[PDB]
Amino acid sequence: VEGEVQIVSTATQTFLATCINGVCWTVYHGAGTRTIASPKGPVIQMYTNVDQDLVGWPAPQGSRSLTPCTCGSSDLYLVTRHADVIPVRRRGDSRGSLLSPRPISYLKGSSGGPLLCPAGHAVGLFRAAVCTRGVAKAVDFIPVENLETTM
Amino acid sequence: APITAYAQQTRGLLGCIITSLTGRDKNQVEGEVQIVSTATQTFLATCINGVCWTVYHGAGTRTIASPKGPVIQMYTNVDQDLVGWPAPQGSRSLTPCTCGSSDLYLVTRHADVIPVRRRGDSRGSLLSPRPISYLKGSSGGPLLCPAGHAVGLFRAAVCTRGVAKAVDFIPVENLETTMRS
Amino acid sequence: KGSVVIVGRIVLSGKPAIIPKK
Amino acid sequence: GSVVIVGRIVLSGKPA
Ligand SMILES: *[C@](O)(C(=O)NC1CC1)[C@H](CCCC)NC(=O)[C@@H]1[C@@H]2[C@H](CN1C(=O)[C@@H](NC(=O)NC1(CS(=O)(=O)C(C)(C)C)CCCCC1)C(C)(C)C)C2(C)C
Ligand SMILES: [Zn+2]
Ligand SMILES: [Zn+2]
Repeated sequence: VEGEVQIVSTATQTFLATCINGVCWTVYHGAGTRTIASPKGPVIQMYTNVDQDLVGWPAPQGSRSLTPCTCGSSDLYLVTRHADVIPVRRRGDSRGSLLSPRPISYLKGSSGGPLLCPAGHAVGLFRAAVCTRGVAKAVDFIPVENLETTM
Repeated sequence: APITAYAQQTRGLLGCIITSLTGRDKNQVEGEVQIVSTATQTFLATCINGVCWTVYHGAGTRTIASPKGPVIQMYTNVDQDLVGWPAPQGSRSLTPCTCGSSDLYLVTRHADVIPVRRRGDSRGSLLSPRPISYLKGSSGGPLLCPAGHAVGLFRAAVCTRGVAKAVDFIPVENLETTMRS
Repeated sequence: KGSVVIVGRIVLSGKPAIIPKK
Repeated sequence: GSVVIVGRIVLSGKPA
């Protein structure tokens, strides 16, 4: 079995990475310009974009790529590091509101994860939770266009 | 919840041929859509409300191999291009769509779900045209609404120059009519 | 004429899962 | 430092 989402860690933290179009994408604020581990040694980033908080390495072993969205749906679904699916209503090019707010803890360690459309296709990469007093009611994300554009 | 799917091959060429002649399949069944094979072609069969449905142009009037030997078709409609056998023990059924959505999702033989926009009672357009070779083997497969309920069964591709821009399907309504006849 | 044979299956009821280690 | 993969998620829930 192959996975589209990799649960990754640095010495500092843990977050997610998502494979889209043969590239393993994640958040620059998690990975930085760090290299990714492999049985043959570290492999450097193929793409680094501090501006968009985006970095990508060649897709690792045991992974499969996600297909970008082409249906423009606004009914998104965020997948957490615990494999929880959270329905998100898209509010803007890179913003969406949780249909049911969750404490920040519930979304911790999930940045880099995917935001899927009703077809399970990649709409964006979870960039950061937008919360009010410890309650995430919305999220910031990197649209696939940026990824497709960066490539 | 987003529509995701996965495929698993349960048997090979020779086992398929033996089972075809024998008509006795002792394999365990799981899933809503079965990957089906005659001696000439492989396509899909979708279980909806307890009945395993597929395309007549694929199954013809054949029986389906089961652990109790071959099972005769429950329904046959050369005009609607449908055939149906009792859903195999182990399968899970989809239920008809009741929300009238026009945003549909076709599940292919390779377990990919592609979006299609309903442009008629039996037609929808691919938002992202693909070569027909991709759609090869998907006849009888399901067209789902955003909620995951059955809207129709993939019938034929509307292609030109080898690329499919639209699809032709048998809406779930024809199913009720076939059962009623 | 032969019987139609099930040679595989496509599962729609699966939900995101962490691939277990072995 | 290097980013290491500590686990994987399969969106379809494929057991296989
Ligand atoms: C399905 O039976 C299957 O997968 N089984 C085979 C692979 C083992 C198969 C799906 C393949 C689509 C790529 N469907 C068919 O074989 C059906 C049956 C016959 C012809 N086709 C079919 O898909 C045709 N398409 C077709 O006939 N389309 C139209 C006409 S058209 O495409 O607009 C044109 C006039 C030829 C340009 C008629 C039907 C309604 C849609 C338009 C192709 C094999 C050419 C893709 C059935 C009975 C429809
Ligand atoms: Zn989409
Ligand atoms: Zn519906």
